[PDB]
Amino acid sequence: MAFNLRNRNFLKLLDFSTKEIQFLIDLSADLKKAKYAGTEQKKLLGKNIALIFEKASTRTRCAFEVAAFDQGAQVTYIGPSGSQIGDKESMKDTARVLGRMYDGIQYRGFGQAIVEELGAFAGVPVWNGLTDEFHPTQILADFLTMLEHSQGKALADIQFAYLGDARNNVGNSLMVGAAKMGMDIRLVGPQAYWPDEELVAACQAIAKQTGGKITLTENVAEGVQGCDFLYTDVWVSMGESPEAWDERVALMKPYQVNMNVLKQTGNPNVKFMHCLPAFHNDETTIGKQVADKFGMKGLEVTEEVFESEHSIVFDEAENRMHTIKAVMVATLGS
Amino acid sequence: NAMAFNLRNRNFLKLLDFSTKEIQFLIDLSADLKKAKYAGTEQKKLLGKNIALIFEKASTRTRCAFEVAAFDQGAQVTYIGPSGSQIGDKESMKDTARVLGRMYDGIQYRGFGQAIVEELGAFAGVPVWNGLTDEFHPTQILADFLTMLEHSQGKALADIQFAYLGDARNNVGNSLMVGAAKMGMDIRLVGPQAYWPDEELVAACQAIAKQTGGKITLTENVAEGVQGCDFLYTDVWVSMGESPEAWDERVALMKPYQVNMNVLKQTGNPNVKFMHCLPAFHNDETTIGKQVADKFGMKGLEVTEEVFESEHSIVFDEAENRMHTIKAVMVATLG
Amino acid sequence: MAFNLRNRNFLKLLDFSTKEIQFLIDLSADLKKAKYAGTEQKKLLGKNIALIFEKASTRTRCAFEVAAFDQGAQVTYIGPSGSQIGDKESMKDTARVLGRMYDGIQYRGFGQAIVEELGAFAGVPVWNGLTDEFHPTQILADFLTMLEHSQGKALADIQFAYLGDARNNVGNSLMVGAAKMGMDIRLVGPQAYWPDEELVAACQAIAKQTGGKITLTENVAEGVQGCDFLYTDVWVSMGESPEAWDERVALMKPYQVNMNVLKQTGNPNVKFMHCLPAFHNDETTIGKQVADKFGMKGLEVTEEVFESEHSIVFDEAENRMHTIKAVMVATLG
Ligand SMILES: CCC[C@H](N)C(=O)O
Ligand SMILES: CCC[C@H](N)C(=O)O
Ligand SMILES: CCC[C@H](N)C(=O)O
Ligand SMILES: [Cl-]
Ligand SMILES: [Cl-]
Ligand SMILES: [Cl-]
Ligand SMILES: [Cl-]
Ligand SMILES: [Cl-]
Ligand SMILES: [Cl-]
Repeated sequence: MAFNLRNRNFLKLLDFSTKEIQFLIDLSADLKKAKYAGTEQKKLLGKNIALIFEKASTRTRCAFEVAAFDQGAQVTYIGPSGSQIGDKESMKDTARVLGRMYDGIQYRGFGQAIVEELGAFAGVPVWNGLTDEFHPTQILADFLTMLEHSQGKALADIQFAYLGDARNNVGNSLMVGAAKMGMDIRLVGPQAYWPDEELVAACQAIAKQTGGKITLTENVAEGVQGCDFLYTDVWVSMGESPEAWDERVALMKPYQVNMNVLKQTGNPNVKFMHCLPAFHNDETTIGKQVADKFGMKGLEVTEEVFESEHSIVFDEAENRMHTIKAVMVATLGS
Repeated sequence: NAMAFNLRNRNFLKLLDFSTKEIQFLIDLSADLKKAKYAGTEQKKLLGKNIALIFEKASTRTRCAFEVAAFDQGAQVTYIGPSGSQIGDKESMKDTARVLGRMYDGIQYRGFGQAIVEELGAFAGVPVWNGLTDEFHPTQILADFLTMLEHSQGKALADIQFAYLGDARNNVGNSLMVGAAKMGMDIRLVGPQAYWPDEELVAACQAIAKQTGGKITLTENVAEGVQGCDFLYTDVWVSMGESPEAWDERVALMKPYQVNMNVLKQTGNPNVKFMHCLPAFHNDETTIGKQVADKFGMKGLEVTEEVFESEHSIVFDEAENRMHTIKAVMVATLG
Repeated sequence: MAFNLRNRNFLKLLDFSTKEIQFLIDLSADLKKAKYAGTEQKKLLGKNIALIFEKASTRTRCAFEVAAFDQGAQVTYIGPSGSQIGDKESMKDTARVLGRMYDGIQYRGFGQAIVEELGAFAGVPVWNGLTDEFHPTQILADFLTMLEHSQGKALADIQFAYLGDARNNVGNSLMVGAAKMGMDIRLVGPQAYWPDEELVAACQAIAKQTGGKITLTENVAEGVQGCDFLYTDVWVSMGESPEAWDERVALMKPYQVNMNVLKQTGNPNVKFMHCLPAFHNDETTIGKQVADKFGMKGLEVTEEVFESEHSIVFDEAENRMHTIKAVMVATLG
């Protein structure tokens, strides 16, 4: 497997087989154990990595940096300003220049087309740290986390529901991943925000080969029944207009993950997941503005759920690093 | 070493969180690490550690000190600047703390209310170091006391007399007063009464000082405040984050507390040394300093160029010592 | 030259002799070989470098970072905001503080006077990563690249033309460098944008000693006749007001490097160079806005040229790193 991943880009899970994805998750677990044991071998010694961010990030950027450092690599962070990218230099040119100096490149930003163009022109591995359409490294971490908290199930045995805006990058990626791994995923939200028809048809085609199931529904009780995990994300994503809150809060509010939703699973051990950052109280400037305008306290999840014993969001966040490390080691390591 | 043991895994949020002997230990360790770097004998005690540096205010010395100290000790760093991350607009400090705590071995924070750094320190689960808040600037004062010891030819801190002039209730004034009380020093806070430190903080420091033999004097009178001082210290009259409307109201109030050569002469001490945490407004070579001094027809604000560039000024030794003392804090808490 | 380069600042090519510049070029080639062979020895192990940027950068910043990393050094990037520089703290004070903590300092920004002040006060080597007036590290990379693509010619044997805005940092530095190395350079552009007369005079004096030739001309046909390389750069530089485009497109467009200009060289082996970033199509926001407004496809260079077999811009861009490495190794190693 390892050999088959060296020099690969990591642009989207549609580009990877079931067994490649399982391999990456297994490698993540091995690297995690090694870091905890003090026995990590540095497979990226002497390698230099460029991290391009055109959107804000805490987890993803930090995960890249720490993963690189632990593995012996050095990093250059190219933030939303300070470089020539976009205003003064094309992505084809930036890809070719960075490919001359760096051993691998991460990109977070806007359209998937941009990352694909980087991936085609750079000549070194390119990794997608989030695009408007997909967020592949997040789902690797999510699946590692589900396996850790399931105590001996395979992925193909796990049932989970994603609530809210199912057509954002995280919803898209969860559906693709669930299909690839034979899981039972429910997307529970307003029909206007279900994923793109062609993406759903592609994933259903995949799911019929892997034994996976994909349910779209507006009905919370039906969607969440028997779930091991409940997942949600912000209702308006980076780059979108705040006028979207006016269009969406009324449609999404029934899909807020609150204690009643956990109770509707019927599963006393239900675990709550969120990719983060989350709006669960008034301790952010945006969350407070939205909550005040619409008369809410927490948006996609309440404080009571987010801070409960059912919440595994910080384990999930940690696993961003271990899984990003696995991607870099598989694609760039010795 | 008992001090070393009790310091492992601690935050460094404020000097009020450390004993007199712990603070002495950190100063002593700083001197050892300084000697080691100069001799080429420094051992890397932070090999494989990763540190996150959160900055919500600008910085040259503190940022650079944390980076170089980490680098020298074998650690790697992530700088998380005023924007580019999810902090504050999209993610709470409690959440940020817990996430960073999962990935990094230690975290620096520079920013606004002390309450924020305290929250980060409670929630992170790894050492959190305060690189400046509105209320306190603890790493600065470690550097200052190492510098005073290096320039005092064998005197202990408990033997040193010093005055801080100007805005005595800013972070550095607050911290100098706590540090002086801890270490048994004689400190005079010299400034307008409205800018004296909070009465509750003064009372806490007077209690600390009674057991160490320290002395705390608050006065508006410069000549009585500086008599006999080994060191004179000042800082800008308007601090980061305060409204810049304050310059109009404060320059004329604070101008009597400018450190100039007459003030040095009022000490009556030919060996007097001048200290400033930096950055300093001492001429027309900054945009802000030039605009505010020109408004009053002044050449320099809190300190003159004549004092700042004199043989009495030890500000660049003090600046260098920011690195060696931040190194001690990180080695003690994570080494 | 080894003894002579240790602890030096690298503020402008005017400060270096012909032999020192050739030594840096030769060292860059040796370091490039070592990285490609996997034999690179770390001569900056344990050194810490500060990188101050008051203007944007992709190549220069990345070059300094990768060069340092490869050589065992660590770096602090101090970007256009986040520090106390300028508004709160003087450059004399900044220099002195950074000199206490770091082993070397890079500066990219505005007036050359600022970098000179930093180099006078820091007490450690200071390197100019671009100023309004000069861009010395670029020209090292450019001359390394010419030597690689000239089939055994020496620099003193090479003829080249720079087209467009001759008084920008890159035009200035190419003229200085051409003078130092005995080259035949033509600066080809509108006379309002020819380099300062005092700098031209200084370069002519240098050229008299080295056998170099410096020509200023508005004539493209004559200017490019026989050249081995054609070089251009954007018509409006960082820190200039965007209103400059309206003045300069009409004056500069006859100096666009297009396939007809390459043809006018009479040289089937002519190669095209550009410091980058370049406006050669509509795939940047500034480039698209300006070109669309003026009915053009590409500004200083066309796509047809830039993506042609004659274009060596990515080799040149790579060479930014190997040449910055040499500057650091020579001055701090
Ligand atoms: C990690 C952030 C994911 C969110 N859907 C967004 O794109 O903002
Ligand atoms: C190091 C800066 C200290 C100053 N009192 C401020 O807070 O701006
Ligand atoms: C490397 C950029 C060169 C250009 N003359 C500028 O100053 O913008
Ligand atoms: Cl994906
Ligand atoms: Cl609830
Ligand atoms: Cl304090
Ligand atoms: Cl004076
Ligand atoms: Cl030059
Ligand atoms: Cl053409």
